[PDB]
Amino acid sequence: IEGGWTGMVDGWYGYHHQNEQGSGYAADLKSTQNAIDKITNKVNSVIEKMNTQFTAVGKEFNHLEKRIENLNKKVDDGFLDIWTYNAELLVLLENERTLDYHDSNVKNLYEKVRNQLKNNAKEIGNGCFEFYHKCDNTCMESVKNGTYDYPKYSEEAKLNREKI
Amino acid sequence: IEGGWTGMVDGWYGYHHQNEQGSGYAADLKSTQNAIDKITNKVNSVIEKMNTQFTAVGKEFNHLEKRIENLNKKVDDGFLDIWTYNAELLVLLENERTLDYHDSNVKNLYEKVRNQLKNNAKEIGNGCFEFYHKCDNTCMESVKNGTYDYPKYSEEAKLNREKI
Amino acid sequence: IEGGWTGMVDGWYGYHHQNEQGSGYAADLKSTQNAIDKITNKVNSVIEKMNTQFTAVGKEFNHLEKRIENLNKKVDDGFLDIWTYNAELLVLLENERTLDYHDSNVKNLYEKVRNQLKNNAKEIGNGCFEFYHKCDNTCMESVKNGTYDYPKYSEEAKLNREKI
Amino acid sequence: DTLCIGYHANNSTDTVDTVLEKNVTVTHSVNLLEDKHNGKLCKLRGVAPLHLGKCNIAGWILGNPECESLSTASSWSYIVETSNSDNGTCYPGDFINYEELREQLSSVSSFERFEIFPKTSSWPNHDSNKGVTAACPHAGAKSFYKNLIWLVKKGNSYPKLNQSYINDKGKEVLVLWGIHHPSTTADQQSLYQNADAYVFVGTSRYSKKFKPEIATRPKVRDQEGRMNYYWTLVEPGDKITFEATGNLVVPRYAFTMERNAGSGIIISDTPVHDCNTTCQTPEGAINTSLPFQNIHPITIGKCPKYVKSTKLRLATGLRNVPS
Amino acid sequence: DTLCIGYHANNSTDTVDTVLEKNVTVTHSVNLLEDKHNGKLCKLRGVAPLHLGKCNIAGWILGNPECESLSTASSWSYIVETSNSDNGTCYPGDFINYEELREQLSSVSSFERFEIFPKTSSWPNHDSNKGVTAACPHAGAKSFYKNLIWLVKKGNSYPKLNQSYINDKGKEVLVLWGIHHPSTTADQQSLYQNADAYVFVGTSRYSKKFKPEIATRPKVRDQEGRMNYYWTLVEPGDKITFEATGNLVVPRYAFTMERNAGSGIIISDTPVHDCNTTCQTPEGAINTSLPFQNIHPITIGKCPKYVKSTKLRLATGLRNVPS
Amino acid sequence: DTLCIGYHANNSTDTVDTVLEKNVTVTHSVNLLEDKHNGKLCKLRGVAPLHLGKCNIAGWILGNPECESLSTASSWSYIVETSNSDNGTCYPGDFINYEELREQLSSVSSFERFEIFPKTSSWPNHDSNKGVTAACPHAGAKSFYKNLIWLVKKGNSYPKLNQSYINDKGKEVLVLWGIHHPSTTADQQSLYQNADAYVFVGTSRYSKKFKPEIATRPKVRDQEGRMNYYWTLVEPGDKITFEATGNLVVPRYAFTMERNAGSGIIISDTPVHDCNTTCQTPEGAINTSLPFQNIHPITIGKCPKYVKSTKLRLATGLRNVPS
Amino acid sequence: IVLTQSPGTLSLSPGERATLSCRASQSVSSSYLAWYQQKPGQAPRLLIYGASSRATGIPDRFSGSGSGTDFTLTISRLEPEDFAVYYCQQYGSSPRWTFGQGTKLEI
Amino acid sequence: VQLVQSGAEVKKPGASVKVSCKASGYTFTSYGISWVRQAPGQGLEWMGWISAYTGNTNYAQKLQGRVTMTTDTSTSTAYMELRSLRSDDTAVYYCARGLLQGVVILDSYYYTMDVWGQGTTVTVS
Ligand SMILES: *[C@@H]1O[C@H](CO)[C@@H](O)[C@H](O)[C@H]1NC(C)=O
Ligand SMILES: *[C@@H]1O[C@H](CO)[C@@H](O)[C@H](O)[C@H]1NC(C)=O
Ligand SMILES: *[C@@H]1O[C@H](CO)[C@@H](O)[C@H](O)[C@H]1NC(C)=O
Ligand SMILES: *[C@@H]1O[C@H](CO)[C@@H](O)[C@H](O)[C@H]1NC(C)=O
Ligand SMILES: *[C@@H]1O[C@H](CO)[C@@H](O)[C@H](O)[C@H]1NC(C)=O
Ligand SMILES: *[C@@H]1O[C@H](CO)[C@@H](O)[C@H](O)[C@H]1NC(C)=O
Ligand SMILES: *[C@@H]1O[C@H](CO)[C@@H](O)[C@H](O)[C@H]1NC(C)=O
Ligand SMILES: *[C@@H]1O[C@H](CO)[C@@H](O)[C@H](O)[C@H]1NC(C)=O
Ligand SMILES: *[C@@H]1O[C@H](CO)[C@@H](O)[C@H](O)[C@H]1NC(C)=O
Ligand SMILES: *[C@@H]1O[C@H](CO)[C@@H](O)[C@H](O)[C@H]1NC(C)=O
Ligand SMILES: *[C@@H]1O[C@H](CO)[C@@H](O)[C@H](O)[C@H]1NC(C)=O
Ligand SMILES: *[C@@H]1O[C@H](CO)[C@@H](O)[C@H](O)[C@H]1NC(C)=O
Ligand SMILES: *[C@@H]1O[C@H](CO)[C@@H](O)[C@H](O)[C@H]1NC(C)=O
Ligand SMILES: *[C@@H]1O[C@H](CO)[C@@H](O)[C@H](O)[C@H]1NC(C)=O
Ligand SMILES: *[C@@H]1O[C@H](CO)[C@@H](O)[C@H](O)[C@H]1NC(C)=O
Ligand SMILES: *[C@@H]1O[C@H](CO)[C@@H](O)[C@H](O)[C@H]1NC(C)=O
Ligand SMILES: *[C@@H]1O[C@H](CO)[C@@H](O)[C@H](O)[C@H]1NC(C)=O
Repeated sequence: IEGGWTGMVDGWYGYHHQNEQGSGYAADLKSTQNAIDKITNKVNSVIEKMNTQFTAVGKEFNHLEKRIENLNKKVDDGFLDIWTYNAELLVLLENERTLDYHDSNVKNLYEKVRNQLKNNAKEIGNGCFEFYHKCDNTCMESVKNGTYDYPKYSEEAKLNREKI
Repeated sequence: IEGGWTGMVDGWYGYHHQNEQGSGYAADLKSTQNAIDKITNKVNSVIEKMNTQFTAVGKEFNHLEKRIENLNKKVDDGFLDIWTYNAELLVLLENERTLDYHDSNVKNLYEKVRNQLKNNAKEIGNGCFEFYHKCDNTCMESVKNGTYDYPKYSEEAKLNREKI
Repeated sequence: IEGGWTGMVDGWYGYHHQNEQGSGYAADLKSTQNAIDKITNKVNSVIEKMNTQFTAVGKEFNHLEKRIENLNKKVDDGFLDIWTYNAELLVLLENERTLDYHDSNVKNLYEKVRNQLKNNAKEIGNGCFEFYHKCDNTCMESVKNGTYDYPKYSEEAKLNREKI
Repeated sequence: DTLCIGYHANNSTDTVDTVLEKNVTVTHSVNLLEDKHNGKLCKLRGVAPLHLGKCNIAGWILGNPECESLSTASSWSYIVETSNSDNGTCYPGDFINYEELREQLSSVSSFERFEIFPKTSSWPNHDSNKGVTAACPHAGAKSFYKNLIWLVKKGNSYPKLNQSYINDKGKEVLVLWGIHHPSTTADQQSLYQNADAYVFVGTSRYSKKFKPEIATRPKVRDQEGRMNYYWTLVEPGDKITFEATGNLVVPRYAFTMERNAGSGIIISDTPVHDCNTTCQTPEGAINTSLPFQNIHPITIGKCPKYVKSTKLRLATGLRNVPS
Repeated sequence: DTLCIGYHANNSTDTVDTVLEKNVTVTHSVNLLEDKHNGKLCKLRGVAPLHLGKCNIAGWILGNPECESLSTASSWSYIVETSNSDNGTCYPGDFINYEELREQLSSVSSFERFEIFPKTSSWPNHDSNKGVTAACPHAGAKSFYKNLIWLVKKGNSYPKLNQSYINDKGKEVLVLWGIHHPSTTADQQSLYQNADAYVFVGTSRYSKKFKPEIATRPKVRDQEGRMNYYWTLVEPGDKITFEATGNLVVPRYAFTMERNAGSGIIISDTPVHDCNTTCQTPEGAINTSLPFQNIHPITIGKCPKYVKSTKLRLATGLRNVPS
Repeated sequence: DTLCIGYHANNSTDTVDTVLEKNVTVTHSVNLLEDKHNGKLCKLRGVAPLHLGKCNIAGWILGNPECESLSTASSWSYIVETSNSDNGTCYPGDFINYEELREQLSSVSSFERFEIFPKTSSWPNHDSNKGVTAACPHAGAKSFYKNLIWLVKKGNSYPKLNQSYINDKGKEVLVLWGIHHPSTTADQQSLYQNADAYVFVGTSRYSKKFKPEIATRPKVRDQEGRMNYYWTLVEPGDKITFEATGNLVVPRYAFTMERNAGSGIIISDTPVHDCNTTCQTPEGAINTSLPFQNIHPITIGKCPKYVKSTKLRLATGLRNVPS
Repeated sequence: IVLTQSPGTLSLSPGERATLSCRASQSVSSSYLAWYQQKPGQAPRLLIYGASSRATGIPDRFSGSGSGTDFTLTISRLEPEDFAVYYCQQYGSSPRWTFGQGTKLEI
Repeated sequence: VQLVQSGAEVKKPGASVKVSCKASGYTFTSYGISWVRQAPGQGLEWMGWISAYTGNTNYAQKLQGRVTMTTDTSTSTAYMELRSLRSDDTAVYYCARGLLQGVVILDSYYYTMDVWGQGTTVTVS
């Protein structure tokens, strides 16, 4: 979480693994799919909620209808100010929302990992975890998918904690 | 914190009692009432803050004022487009905040009971805690009231450490 | 967390320092400055993004242009309602976010300390921490500066935990 | 012993949308959009509207014979016309500044009709018992407007009219009149004396000279001539005068009115019933405090803003997730 | 024996502004503001535009001889007028309700030019070949408008004209006409025998009598006299009557028009090409579904609300931090 | 050895409202709604306003004797009129297109007065020294407008006027004139020769013929006759002519003007002080930078948007809860 | 971000308008621009704080303006002290300032 | 109120130079301190900014790695270390009060350099 990974093929969130069998990056498919669908719905909502009716903006008035021309200009300028102000604030607030949304999603993924590894891994705090027990590709994939069963290893980590 | 409770009709937030001396659902009435007061003020703020004047919309024009009738139509369509777009975004944004607000509050109760129980209960992660110590109804009531006298339970935890 | 401090002289976020060698209220300089700069940009975005043109409002109309005069009133009234309604919600929404934003930073500071100490101090639960080990002012500054190591006095803290 | 923290579930199926996901089910919600109406028209701020089932504003103000049965109220908040109401102008013609009059009459705090120039004493030198058009008969009687009378030559002579009225009331006075435009010179002489006619009408603020436009026109209501209808307001304390040599339709009745507010005109076939509302929509009155409605863009009163959307519902409760 | 959690990054340069900080680099973004156009005008609703090129709306609608190079179309999406559209009304004058006519002409679903009064048989008592002016040249010779003709005395006599057209079509008919105002009395007497003359035009709803205003005026386009141009719509089943004793310019052609008033008037010097868009802007047509555009305040069709902001880029990805 | 995490508390009493809670005390806040004004009027954009005081705009523009003393500025940012504005037209009458003149004069880049038709030599054939009225005397002198002169017959003869102004200046020229409508025919003959007469005024742009409308009218001030006031703009190089035998009130002075970006007219009794401001309000100059104001929405200039809400304040600090 | 001074006041006499202007390479907020005066031999001083206003201990003759990318100083009347080099100060989004080229007025 | 620069000195290429700026008349830690370089001729190009309150710094991108600043708040003096001086770097450096810290900035004034020092006139040859 301390920096972006330029080596990832796809996905907004994922994992890096360092092991004896291999090392590399992989996407978190469930989290990335959920974030992609929610952001796509957010964008589609922003586009879809506007439905302009067929209009003809701009009216021509003669020399002796100057007050009317100024009224039409007043209307166009007022709508211009409302739309510009609202569009600027909508985009700025939405961008603030998106960036906090992404940080919340990655922190929530981090906490889920803490929930599975609460007593099996050393927390570093820089986005990394270090296993006390030896973990092969199967338990690592289980952590990625979820449902890792803590009791299977248990006391071995305690002895490594005892050594540390 | 996963699904809801079908039997809880006395409030939005609460506790699940599972004891040989009794069982059932009970609301946290201070937290629930706080949620009610803030949501009611929220809806009243949305409703009451719109300025309403005694006005008249819609005007009749003759066959030589089509340009002006079209100007009035443009004004009505502009206001209609602004109000629909702003109302749709206000409803969607506020509903996202309402649901996130409620999830924040239920997490807040989870965190608060964690801080009261400390090391006297095992977290499950599905919204449930399994007590190691035997807690009588009144003992539970003390947990929900935020007055859990931790030092008098640790003496039993000393025996429970021989089971873990 | 649970309330503010009237003892701070310069700053928004900070720490209470109680040590045998001295006592005071030392502000969190980096976090306060980052939060203030972000709030400054927030307020300046709200104020500066208003697009103002050199205009004039208010028009004189003839007895036989009452239909147009009320249209001008209608336009002004419509803009008034929009400007009132959005402004109220903008202020209310910004204030809500501002307060949550500030609360997040203080919670972040709590977490900043918590993750740094790595079980080298007793968490009180009232927003305060009581150190298990003896911590000098240099140690205190290391915590304030964000460069404090749990190993440096780790064994002593464990002994003080056993003394419980 | 297990203690769980969680939230309640409900059998409610209320569905709301959010920014990130759609069709979110909640246990409690409130609406901002009102999609219901009474289906009835009623009094606004305690004063009943003026309802003209067959007559339009032109008919009622001019006094079209089909308007005799309409009740006259001392005040209205708005005027209601039906979609089949077209029994307006009798003699073919066009009101000048018609829409301005229609909007100005939309709200009156005190409205009274009075006889401004008594039919039996104001014009002893003219025949006030003729001026029959045969275009808008009442039970076959061929009757003319009730509020205006159309003067014709007494018999081979048309003495010059010179009339005046002083507005001795404290409220504005609405005075109506018309100018007749015969289709031919022979008809000008048959109906009025002196083919070269002048009409002048004026007040302290308003002053206008009129002439006839004598020409053959397309037939409307089986008559090839035309009438123009004019109106003016007389401020309290002023004077209104009429001067004419012919072709002037003089008022008999005039209206005293105190204007006090803006309001509009509702075109609707909805029946009128006694109810207490704050906003009147052509579809029917509404009974709500909600910020939005999707009933009609055209409303009168302190109405919710019109939104082109199916639903605006805010969640107030929790996401509904079954056990 | 370790794992790390983090977010993806790429070689993105998209800059996104936020409430708290500006110029944030993101891995993905969506641009909600269209700032591109194709530089050309195009079809709207699938119907070709009417492109005047060099002609004014007045010039085309009156049949200005310089505009003969343009063919009409049965349907219009909008009218394109250029910055060089100087060839408007030939004879010095003032076109009354010209802007309203321009609004009525903005789009028509079915438009055809009908010969309302054929020259051969419509004016057997008047000379329909004279009336050409130096102020409306064509091929180096004096000419006149093709849709209107200017009648003059045929035999040192100007018999009273009485003509009418019955609208036997199912669509409204737009009828144009005008009135000549000679420079001095001698010019009217030479041009028209009656000297004291009137022009009357009317329909069921429209009735107006005009009179020449003879006066010496500033010289415009080598002539002192002026023409006034008028127009009216005839609803199906109605008729138009032209009754005049002189100084009347009468139509030869009139148009049948099924109006669609939704569209406006566009000013642009760019050519029209073949494509299908939903909104046309003077700089060019756009093809977008995005909420905002910053191209021009004046657009015709279903387009994004013009915004003065440089960019409204909405983030979809996370913050890009190489590390 | 204790550390505790918390935040600053202060003595501030600023109370800020939010969505979830009302009346929240905050340590620091920023006001968005400006509710103060200088209480005096000042020079918008640093350019002095034209202050008419008691005199209306018609009076000053026509040279009303009561407000002859008003100075003329070469430029105006806006026009200040008092609530007790009077002495506008000084002879009973009504300006046509009055509001259009008022709107066009609201902001002028260059404004200079010149004598268009010098009184001494422009009309040797008419008596220019009897064009006076008792309706608007100057110190009881029975005088008339300073910018217009009223010509009457001389020696029981009224030769036809054939006057013109070439307009060889580079800026638009505002020319004003009027038409007199005597109370009766006897006054027309006593004051003017030729009871049947016309007045024609025109340019290339404008061409209009007027005829006297003679009738007895309600008395206003001490006279029954009325005057109508007209104005035109004369384009550079566009000759304006006045051809008349009737009741033409010829101009004496005319104004050379170039219009600035449009502004408005403010009606206020607030005294004028010499200072500069970003924005002018009827209650006084406002020079704030905040996005909103609650001062009367008839502002002139670029200004904060008007809202009805009593207070708009954003939080910047933390909720102030001492402990 | 850069600015171009494009000076048009290289040589002029006292008593006449110095129509000096500055162009920004990008549109900026008016609150982030300032104009400085430096007399050779003396330290520089601030003249204008923002395109729209002046609030310092300086004669009323110095009054600037500007918007977007186009900003002007337009000092209404010159004097002997007045002829000195002029600078544009532009604040960015980061706590960083950039300057234009400036120009000297020849007496 | 005033900013006082240290005395001028002449250095040879490859050395490092310490430049001091003493501030007085106002609360030192409310305002940041900036440095601006002025070579003979040309014009002002910005050298750097240091937040006196927080210790945050910002330097020109093309000069990154050779300019470091510190502030001593007990003596109320700011220090600049200029590494690897070259002969083209002869210039008069000015000290100025910059963006203030600790409160919300609504006015445009505080984004400017109001008080300037005399200049250290450092010569490199
Ligand atoms: C809850 O605790 C408070 C003190 O914090 C006490 O006054 C109150 O009586 C307690 N309530 C219950 C039900 O235990
Ligand atoms: C303050 O924090 C920085 C962070 O890089 C560190 O380098 C510095 O030594 C710290 N100062 C202390 C502990 O005095
Ligand atoms: C929910 O159950 C209650 C019975 O407690 C019933 O009255 C109510 O109508 C039910 N609502 C729905 C939507 O099923
Ligand atoms: C939401 O539910 C309705 C039925 O109540 C259905 O018609 C609609 O398609 C659903 N939309 C989505 C996005 O699931
Ligand atoms: C409410 O109804 C009563 C019925 O007697 C009526 O007198 C009153 O004026 C009404 N008020 C409003 C505001 O409609
Ligand atoms: C009223 O309108 C109907 C509509 O068909 C018409 O037949 C009838 O003659 C009209 N009567 C009057 C009096 O206008
Ligand atoms: C509106 O609702 C109120 C109840 O709040 C009721 O008393 C009133 O009669 C209703 N009026 C109408 C017109 O429905
Ligand atoms: C960004 O990196 C990808 C890697 O495949 C490359 O294809 C793309 O061209 C790069 N973009 C630019 C602008 O160089
Ligand atoms: C954003 O910052 C980067 C950093 O180098 C810069 O290259 C880019 O031009 C900046 N963009 C804007 C719009 O300030
Ligand atoms: C789209 O444009 C083509 C011309 O390229 C045209 O033939 C087609 O009819 C257009 N589509 C519609 C729906 O008109
Ligand atoms: C058409 O415009 C040109 C513009 O130079 C003009 O010379 C020409 O006379 C115009 N044609 C007519 C018929 O007025
Ligand atoms: C409009 O944009 C869509 C987006 O994919 C594209 O497929 C379509 O061809 C475009 N049409 C035109 C006429 O540019
Ligand atoms: C708060 O205390 C400070 C102490 O300097 C004082 O200046 C300020 O006016 C006080 N504010 C209030 C609201 O009492
Ligand atoms: C807020 O406090 C003020 C007193 O300072 C009081 O008059 C006002 O009514 C309060 N408003 C609310 C909503 O509590
Ligand atoms: C202009 O603003 C200043 C505050 O910066 C204020 O002191 C002054 O009185 C204002 N002038 C006017 C005319 O409002
Ligand atoms: C600002 O007001 C003063 C008042 O003395 C005046 O001298 C100065 O010229 C005004 N500013 C401008 C730009 O005119
Ligand atoms: C100006 O108006 C006042 C108001 O009654 C009047 O007394 C005075 O005679 C008028 N003077 C002129 C010249 O109109």
